[PDB]
Parts: sequence; structure tokens; C-alpha cells
Amino acid sequence: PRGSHMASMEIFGKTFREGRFVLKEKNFTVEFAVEKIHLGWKISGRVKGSPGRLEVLRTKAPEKVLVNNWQSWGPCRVVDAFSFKPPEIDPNWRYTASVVPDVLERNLQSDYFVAEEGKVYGFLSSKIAHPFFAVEDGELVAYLEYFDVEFDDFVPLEPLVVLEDPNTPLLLEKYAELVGMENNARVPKHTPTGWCSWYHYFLDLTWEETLKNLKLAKNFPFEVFQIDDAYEKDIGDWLVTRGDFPSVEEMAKVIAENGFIPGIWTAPFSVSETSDVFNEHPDWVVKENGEPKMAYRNWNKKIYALDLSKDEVLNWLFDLFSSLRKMGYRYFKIDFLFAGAVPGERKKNITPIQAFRKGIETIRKAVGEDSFILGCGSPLLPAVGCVDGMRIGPDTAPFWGEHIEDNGAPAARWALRNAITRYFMHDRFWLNDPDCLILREEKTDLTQKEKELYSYTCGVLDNMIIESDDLSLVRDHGKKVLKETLELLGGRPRVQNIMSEDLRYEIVSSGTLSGNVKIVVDLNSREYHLEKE
Ligand SMILES: OC[C@@]12C[C@@H]1[C@H](O)[C@H](O)[C@@H](O)[C@H]2O
Ligand SMILES: [Mg+2]
Repeated sequence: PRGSHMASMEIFGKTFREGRFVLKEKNFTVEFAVEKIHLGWKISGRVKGSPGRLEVLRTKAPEKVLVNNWQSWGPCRVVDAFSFKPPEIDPNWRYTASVVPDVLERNLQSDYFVAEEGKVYGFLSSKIAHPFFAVEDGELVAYLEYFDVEFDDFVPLEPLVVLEDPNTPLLLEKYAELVGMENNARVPKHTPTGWCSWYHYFLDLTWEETLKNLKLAKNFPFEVFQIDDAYEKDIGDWLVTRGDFPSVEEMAKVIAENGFIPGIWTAPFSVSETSDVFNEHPDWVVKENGEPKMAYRNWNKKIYALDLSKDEVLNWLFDLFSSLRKMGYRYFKIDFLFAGAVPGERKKNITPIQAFRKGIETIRKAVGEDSFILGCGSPLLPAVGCVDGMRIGPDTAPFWGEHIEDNGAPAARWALRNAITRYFMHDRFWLNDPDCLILREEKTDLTQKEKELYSYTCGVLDNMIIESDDLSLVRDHGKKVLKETLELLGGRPRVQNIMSEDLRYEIVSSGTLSGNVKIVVDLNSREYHLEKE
């Protein structure tokens, strides 16, 4: 039998049932199939014309839903769908909140997937359209947004799955396995360890301080030595240094001379209003009414988005990342990637998602198969198959964040929450990056118990482990936490109670380097209890 709830769903406006169907509307045509798969149903097919904001599924909204923001920093969390209040959106960061901000300013929005107890609805890809859900007058509606682009000939729909089982974590894991297959996900066999400058030195990093850490890093179990934001003269001018830094090429040569894999931060789809590249090439950016469209404001400057539909832009990206590879960099943290997918006017009439994918594909080609790509500030689904690792929460911080709301400002407590709630993408989409461990004992307000809680959770989850500290300031305790963390890697994790609303989670991982383990963590009390077999 079906189920009363399944007879009550609509697929492309028709009553739900298994079959093969054609919708011919005024401005578009859809051909689609509704087919049985393990644990549920798959809706797939093809579309042509001007589909616009295309309705795919409609069903009664659940009371409590696990919602997901489209990008690295945005929350994945359980919300009450009936008492939802639209947020005030910061005009300087509009597009990190939503790629369709008209939705978010009036209704609850979830990107790519949404879950309730016993049921996952999820799209398998975002190659052309942006897939998202909205709660509109008590109804859950799935959409594919094509951003007013027209298609003369058929292109594939992003597939939708509807999965049901009482084990919600199992469904999220299955969903993510299907996403990995649809997109030829990269799941490296080896996970890098390393050092990152950001969460000690921030923009005030000097090359003198960098060299001091490079010598000390020889006593710590680090493979990668990554320079973050600070070295560059302006956003977009990635090969021009400032302050006491040598050349970008010389930085690589010192780092490699000292026995590390050189790593470097860029924001490659972003160019500031002051940069040489923007002032040389005003034509290279996404536009609004013919003029440069602000993508976001950061570093106290307007930042514009590179128009990734333009071959001149893609050639510049190729040559940049080719040059970096020639210098010896083999670890690339590529940040603020949402900029490349902002809605706006481009040279070619392609979607922002199509443009985005051309840009990241160009970066991968340039750095080669032997380079590690870490995505950050990024749309998640469009990057599967391209990146090796991906930041999946908001920034951590050398403090827990007692007065920081769940709003995107840095805080260890909210960074950790996302590592938990997105755990199922790990070893399926890519390697999850939970953000850096901060293990120093001076110049921090983190307690030893908070450092433990953060680090051991990241280990049980088998996530990337990168440390970000002035290494002078890390002593016995910080060293022991890093050692014991690395002992918890290598397993298959599950968060058992993924729909929890009180920030206490039970987490198991099978087959770690320490055997079967279990950690119960409480992000309100700041406590954990870890058992290892
Ligand atoms: O600017 C470097 C910086 C702060 C911005 C971003 O929030 C990223 O997620 C951080 O790890 C840093 O690389
Ligand atoms: Mg693994």
C-alpha cells in the first residue's frame, strides 16, 4: 500500500503516484518519471523552455524540520516550522543567507535537502538549477530555481529523492551516498594534517611570526603549513604581497625548504573595488543594470564577483592557479566561493550555478589531481566532485561564544554544532572540515574542557584536523589533546539523535584507530563523556 501521506503529495502539480509523465505548460515542458528506489522514491527527468522557479513537490509542512543553508557558514539545525519569523538580512551579506533572498525574507527556506523525524527530502545535485524548499502557508514546497534562463533544448532535472525509515541518521547517510554517486564525489584516501595561521594571527600575521612557527612546526605532527588571509595586498591581487612578506613564490620555497607541503588561502571569485585586477578589468564582474554588483562587503570594502561565464576570466583563474602550482603549492583553501554564484547579469545567459561550476572546474584543472582543494564560504552541492575537503560550519574562535547568537558570527559553540549536524556529508561528499583546533594555553578564553570537547568530537567524526595557534603557546595539555584526537580518526560516525533540540548529541564511530568509540556531548553545559573499546 501507499500511505495516506504519500497519496496527499503533489509532483509537478499532479497527484503523486508511480509513473511517467509530461507537463506541457505555457512557457516550459517537463518530462519526468516517479520511480521506486531503496527506502523511497526518486523523481528525475528533463526540462526545456523557461522553467523559471519550477515547483517539483508539494506536501503538508512538518512541525519540526532539520533545515540546511546552501553554504559552508550557514546553519544546519532543527527549527519549528509554524513559529518561524523571517530574519532581518544584513545588506552586506545578503547572499550567504540565501541565493533567493525574496524567499527568505518571507518564509522558511531550506537548501538542497530538508528532514523531519523518519523522512528526508533531498536533491541529488545542483548543476544548473538551485534546488530548495520553502514553507508557504503551512505547506512544504520543493523548487528548482533556473534564474530566468531559457533552454532551447532539454537539460536534465536535478533529481529529487523522498526517503522514509524510522532511523533518520541512516536516511541522511543514504541521501549523501546517492549525492556522492550522482556527482562522482572525491573522497581522498588520506586526510592531511597541518597548521593554519588565521585563528591566532588573523590579518596581523607577519612573515617574522610565520617563520617562528615554521621552525616549531617541526615538533608537531603537521604535513601542511598553510598561510591564510594577511599576505596579499588586496582581494583579487593574489600574487602581490604586502608588509614584510617576500614573494608568493619565495613563501612557497621557504616552506618547502623547511619540509612542509605549502598551502595558501585565496578568495578567487572575489575582487575588491580597490584591487588592481578590478581597476584593470571593470568588465570582468557580475552586473546589475549594467554596473558592478556588490557581492558582499568585507575588509571595509565593496567586493565584486568575477563573471565566470567569461573566457578571459576563466583564463586568468587558470593562469593564477597554474602559477601557484608551479611555485610548489599543493594545498589550496579557496574561500568566499558563494560570490561566484550570486544572481546577476553575466556575459552569457547561463545560471549563476552553471557559472560557479565552470569556475571551480577551472581551478581543479589548473592545480591538478595531486593538489588538495579545501572549499570555504561555498555553495555545498555544486562543489561535490570538485573539492577534496569542505568547511561545513561558521568560523570557530578562541572563545566558546557565550554571548554569540546562532547568526554566523565566530564562536566555537556554533562551529561545532554544524560539524555535528552535517556529519553525514563526511566521506560521502568530500572530507568535512570542522574548522581549526585551537589548543594554545595563553591568548585564549577556552578552558581545557572546552578544547577537549571540540577536538575529541572532531576526531570521533573522522573530520579534518588542522591546528591554528602560536605554537610557542601550546604546551603539554595542547599536545596531549592533539595526540588523542588523531587516535580517534578512521571510523564511520553516526550522530544518533540528529533531530535533538537541546544541543546534546550521542555520537558513535565504528572502526577508529581506537576501535569502536562513543562520545556524548552537551554544547550547553560544555561537557562530554567519551568511551573507547
Ligand atoms: O578572511 C579570512 C577568513 C575569515 C574568513 C572566513 O570567515 C574563513 O571561513 C576563515 O577561516 C578565514 O579564512
Ligand atoms: Mg575516513
